[PDB]
Amino acid sequence: DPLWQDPCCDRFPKLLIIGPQKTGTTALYLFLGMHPDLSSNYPSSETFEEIQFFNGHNYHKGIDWYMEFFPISDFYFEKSANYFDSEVAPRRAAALLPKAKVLTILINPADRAYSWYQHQRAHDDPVALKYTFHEVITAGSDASSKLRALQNRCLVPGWYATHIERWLSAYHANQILVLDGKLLRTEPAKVMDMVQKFLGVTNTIDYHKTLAFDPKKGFWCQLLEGGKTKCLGKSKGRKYPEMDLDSRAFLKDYYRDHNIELSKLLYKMGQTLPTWLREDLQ
Ligand SMILES: Nc1ncnc2c1ncn2[C@@H]1O[C@H](COP(=O)(O)O)[C@@H](OP(=O)(O)O)[C@H]1O
Repeated sequence: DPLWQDPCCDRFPKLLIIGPQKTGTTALYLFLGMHPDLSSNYPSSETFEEIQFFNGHNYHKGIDWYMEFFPISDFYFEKSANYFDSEVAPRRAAALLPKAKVLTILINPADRAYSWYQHQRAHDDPVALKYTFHEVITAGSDASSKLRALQNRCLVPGWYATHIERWLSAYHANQILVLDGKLLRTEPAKVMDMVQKFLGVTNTIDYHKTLAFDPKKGFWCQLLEGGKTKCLGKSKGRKYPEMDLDSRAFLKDYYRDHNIELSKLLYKMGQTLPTWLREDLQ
C-alpha cells in the first residue's frame, strides 16, 4: 500500500463529495455540474459517475490513473459515496489533495438504511429480497452471515460522527461541509447556495430560478424550456412503501446516541445541525 504525495496540478479535483450512499449524492453531483465554472469527471464504464479511487483497490493504480478522469471551467470535483465510510480514504486523499474541499451529505440514518435496503432489492440482492427490512435491522442470533452482512451495510454507514471524525483528522474543519440531505431533496436551491458560498464561487447561480419540483417524479429536477424538466434516472428516487413505523421507532432508539454525538461534533465543526437531526433530538 502506497501513499501518493502532493505532486506540487491544475488537473486535480478541488472538491470531494464523499457520500455516504443514498443521501442524494448523485443529485448534488448533477446540479453542481450545471454551474458553468464547475466541472465533474468523465464517467467510468465500471463505476459510472463515481471514480472510487481512494477507497479500495483502484488506489494502487497511481496518480496518473486518477488524473485521466479529469479534463485537461477550472474547478473539478468527483463523487464517490464510498469515501465517507472508508477507513483509508481520508489520509490517502489528504496526502494527495491536501487543499481539497470535503463535502458530505446526511439524511436521517434510518431512512438512509432503508434506502440502501431498497437499493439492494432493486439490484435483486437475494438476502435483501429474502428478508424484510425489520428482519435485516434486527438480524440476530438466528441470522445468517449474509443477512448479518446486509445489516452492517444498512446500519454502520449511519454512524455519521464516527466516520466524520476520520475525515476531520485528515482535514481542517473549514475545508469540510456537512450538508442537510433533507434540505437538498426538499429545497435544493438552498443547499446549492451554501455549497457555492462554501466553494468560494465567484459568480453564484440561483437554482431556485432554474430547478423545479416535478410532482410525477416526486423530486426536484432541472428546469428546461417551457415547463419541461430533466430529472434523475429511474434508479434515483425509487418508488417503494413507506417504512414500517415499528422499524422506524426501533431505529430511532438505536441511533439516539450516535445522533447525540453527531450533534456535538457538527457544532464543534461549526456546521449547522440538519433539520432531520433537530427533530430526532427533540
Ligand atoms: N432531485 C432528486 N432526484 C432524485 N432523487 C433524489 C433527489 N434528491 C435527492 N434524491 C434522493 O437521493 C437518493 C439517492 O442517493 P445516492 O445518489 O446517494 O445513491 C434517492 O433514493 P431513494 O431511491 O431511496 O428515494 C432519493 O431519495
